Amino acid sequence: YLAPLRSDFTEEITAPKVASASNLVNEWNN
Amino acid sequence: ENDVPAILKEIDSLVSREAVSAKEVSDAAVALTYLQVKANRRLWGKVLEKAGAAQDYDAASLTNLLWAINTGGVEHFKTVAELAGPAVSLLPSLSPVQLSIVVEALGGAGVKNYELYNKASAVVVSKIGEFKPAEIARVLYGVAFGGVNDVALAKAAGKVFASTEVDSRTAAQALYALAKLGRADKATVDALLKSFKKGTESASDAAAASFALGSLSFKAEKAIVDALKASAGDLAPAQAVEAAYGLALSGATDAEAFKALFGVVAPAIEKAPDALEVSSLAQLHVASTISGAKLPAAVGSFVAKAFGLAADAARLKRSSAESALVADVAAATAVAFGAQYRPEVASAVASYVKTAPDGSVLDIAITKGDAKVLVQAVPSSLLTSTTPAKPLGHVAAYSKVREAQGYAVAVVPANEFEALPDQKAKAQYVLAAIKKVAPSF
Amino acid sequence: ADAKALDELRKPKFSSKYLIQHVSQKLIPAVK
Amino acid sequence: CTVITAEPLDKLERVELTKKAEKFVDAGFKLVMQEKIDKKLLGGFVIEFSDRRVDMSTAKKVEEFNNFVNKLVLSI
Amino acid sequence: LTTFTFSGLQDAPVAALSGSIKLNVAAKAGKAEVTVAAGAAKAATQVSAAALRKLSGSKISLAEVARISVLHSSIQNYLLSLSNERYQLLSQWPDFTTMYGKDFYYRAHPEDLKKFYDAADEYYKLYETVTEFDSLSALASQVVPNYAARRRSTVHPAIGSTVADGAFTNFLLSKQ
Amino acid sequence: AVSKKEVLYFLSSKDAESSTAVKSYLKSLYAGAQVEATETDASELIAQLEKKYLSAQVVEPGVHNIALPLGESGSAPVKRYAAELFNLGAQAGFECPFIEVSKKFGQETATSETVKDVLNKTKSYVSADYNAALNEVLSSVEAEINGPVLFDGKTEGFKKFAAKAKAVAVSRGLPADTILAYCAGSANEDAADKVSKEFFTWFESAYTADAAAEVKAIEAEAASILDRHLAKPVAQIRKEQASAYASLLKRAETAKGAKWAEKYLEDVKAVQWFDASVAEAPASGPKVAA
Repeated sequence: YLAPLRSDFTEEITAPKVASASNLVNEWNN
Repeated sequence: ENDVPAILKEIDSLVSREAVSAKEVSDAAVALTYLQVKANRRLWGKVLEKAGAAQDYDAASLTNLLWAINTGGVEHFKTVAELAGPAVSLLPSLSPVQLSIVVEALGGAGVKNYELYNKASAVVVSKIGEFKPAEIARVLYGVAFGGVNDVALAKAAGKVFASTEVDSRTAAQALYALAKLGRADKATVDALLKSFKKGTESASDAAAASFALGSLSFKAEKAIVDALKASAGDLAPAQAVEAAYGLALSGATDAEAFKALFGVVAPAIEKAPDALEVSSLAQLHVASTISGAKLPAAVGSFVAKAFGLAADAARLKRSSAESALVADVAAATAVAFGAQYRPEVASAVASYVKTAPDGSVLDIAITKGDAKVLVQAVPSSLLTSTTPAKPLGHVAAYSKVREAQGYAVAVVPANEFEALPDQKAKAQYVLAAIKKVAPSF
Repeated sequence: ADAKALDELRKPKFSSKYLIQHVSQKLIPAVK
Repeated sequence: CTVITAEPLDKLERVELTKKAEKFVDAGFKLVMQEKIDKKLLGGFVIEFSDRRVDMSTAKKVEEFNNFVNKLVLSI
Repeated sequence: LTTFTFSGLQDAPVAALSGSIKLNVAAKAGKAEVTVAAGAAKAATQVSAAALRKLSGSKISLAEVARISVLHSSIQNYLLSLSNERYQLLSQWPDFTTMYGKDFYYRAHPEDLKKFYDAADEYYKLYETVTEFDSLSALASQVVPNYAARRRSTVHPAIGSTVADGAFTNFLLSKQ
Repeated sequence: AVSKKEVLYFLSSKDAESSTAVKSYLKSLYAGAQVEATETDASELIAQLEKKYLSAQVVEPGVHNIALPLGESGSAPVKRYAAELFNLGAQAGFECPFIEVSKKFGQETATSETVKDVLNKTKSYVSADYNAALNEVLSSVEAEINGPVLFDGKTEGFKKFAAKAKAVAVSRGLPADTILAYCAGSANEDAADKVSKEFFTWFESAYTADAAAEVKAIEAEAASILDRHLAKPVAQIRKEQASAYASLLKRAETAKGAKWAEKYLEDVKAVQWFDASVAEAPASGPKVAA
């Protein structure tokens, strides 16, 4: 339930990199 | 036939089931305020969880829920700020009294929702005759505390409150809104302070009017300090502190009111030292030294430390246009006391950052033997929002508290310091400001 | 035992705040 | 010598810059200067000895500071 | 909320909105006659005007007690509401157990029956892994660090591309 | 727990352990202790670095108390989320995001000469779809002007560059006139505030668009992570998560003497307490002291 502690900063301003849609709903319908 | 904890358990089981709709949440909240159940935090948490969980919403249930949230004095920014979407969807279907309650309610929590305040101020200035002036004061409170510097609604409220004679509490809420907005319109504030003579049913609104007039620095009304003197039992320590601060800032002379306020305030810090936040402790030290009223020996050194804590903490989080302005004023003090070239300009500016007796650090501290002159820069955050742009009462508070430490505080506001051509006129202005405070320099 | 507190429970747990504090305590003297 | 400064000098900036620059000539050496202007220096100065360069400018200081603190946080 | 609030016994709710609890106020100019009525037990009192204004003198200031954090619990609630969406389409799966009998065994081609038994084993795999809800916490702990490092920005926690582009529009179209 | 510059940042915050250390320090000051003198030293680079590393200790445990509005349709959850990030930035000592990123632009290009160099220096803070649209306008006016477009304000190349950058910014959906009218100002308050109310409608559009883009990326990441995880058998999931837990716990039990590791292990013990106190009373919740 625990995560790696990071101490780093985000020096750029970037669009938040939306991830592509998985095919798991389509594969489970298949 | 009359039982408080059994009906608390009935509301508890009524709100703990799975499919509670919004009307049950709203009347559970209203029934939870009318029984005054600040002793039970879990019940208010259950009611606010079900208020966040509800999806149906009409005008009446949303309005009574928001009224109950603000009458009970509960604060949870998530479920109240997520109640503004139900407001903006239902905003043209709202009554003017209902729009009043929801806008005062979402403003009191501090919900940063600019579409709600824009579409509510446009409604209240499009049909201004629909609104009884208490509704005007509630919408003014909500738009002022929601973070929009709306002077259109402020001018409309000034016209209504000058035309219509209003209540005591209505005028107090309008004064609190105008004090957060920082507007100080004497044509409006006079029409509001003339309403404080019919006898006030509350003490919190008289304390709010005292804090508002202290923040605007008009003067102590003497129809407010006596009402605050007789009824200094209806105030929390975090409220009587604001009351005494706004009395000391407006320039009150009555010490019986300060005795009545500090008799509430000081045993709260005796019982719990950490319960009051340091903004209230700094306001307490301001009110304790300006009017000279006395409070116990631990509390005096405590708020003497806490003014220094709040002062250098506000210095540490400085707005970065106040910081460049303090650098400009310090360079002007360098070339006003005589510094022809930039090495001795920088050496003088770095010399002027002497510390303070309370532990704090002062930016422009010039000492000559025993006489010390502190310089203050008042950027725009501590100015009035009008074209006269008089500085607010808090810089007079800071000056009058530093003055009891040995300084002769010179105020250099930025409305006129930035309107000078170059560094020679600015050095002349700073020296002229120092000379009319302390001509011994 | 159980029923800890209220302010002891409101704190978020696995936020860093002490790697940032550790980097400050190992960096700000080393850069002074 | 040759000095590049961010803005044109004052007559005390010139004197104490001259006193600063004699630490880079280890004798009884006199310096004549050819003072230039570069606003991409953010203060300080850059000395050019025509076989040797001393960068006491603050643009160099802030980029070396940034290199130091961006290296040290990777070390911890 | 603020230190001075201005509500109580004025434009208050005069009645409850649902029939689950009954509430009436018979308010005069000075005080109020409230009788709250909830099922078996009903209570009644006379609430002052100086009590509903004195109620917000202290604040409740509700705060959530979470297992790890509120951010982690929001991400885990989203993972749970996505596992519900996958469970709902493992809920519309046809009953293959109604075709296990030996009259379906021997009528069928052998490779098709092997494919059918593999499809049943596959459904048991999918259903055993979509109902492992004790995995969603350590799944939510993989979304937390990258998001929380994006909010340790050197500019602002709330900065984005639209505000930064609008501020570059202001900055570049001003006098240098 | 208190280093007298940490506790000045934690006064304006409403976080739990920050207010706990503030209350403990204030309670020790009420018993006659003395306020340490605030250091009037640590010049501008050390001051800005210490500001950066003190505001982050207010920001990042305050991020973890802001519920992401994942899977919530409507304006109010995203407006709550962006308002809580705003209040967290205000508690941490930041300004408005507009003022802070404009300060970043003014700090980056305090030293530039030509406008293509301010595009090369503010490359990291503007979206590349906007930076490319400004670079093509700059090359378009650079072909006609036959000079490097300098960052002046009154040169004909700069004027005919800005008159086209305003056009591309109007194409993007950024009303450049209302933004310039707010950040320049006006004399009459009844005509400055009527355009501040338009700047704030754009500003609310801007920050809810940014917060909604962050929420959409976290939604897409969580859906991708779950759909990669739902394809595994249960034994692989259990051994992968047990190995990750055991490795991250051994990483905290390896380094001792550090404060973060013992706070980490205290937090693991607090999660175990939460599970135990829900186990002893599951229909009421965890046992809170009252």
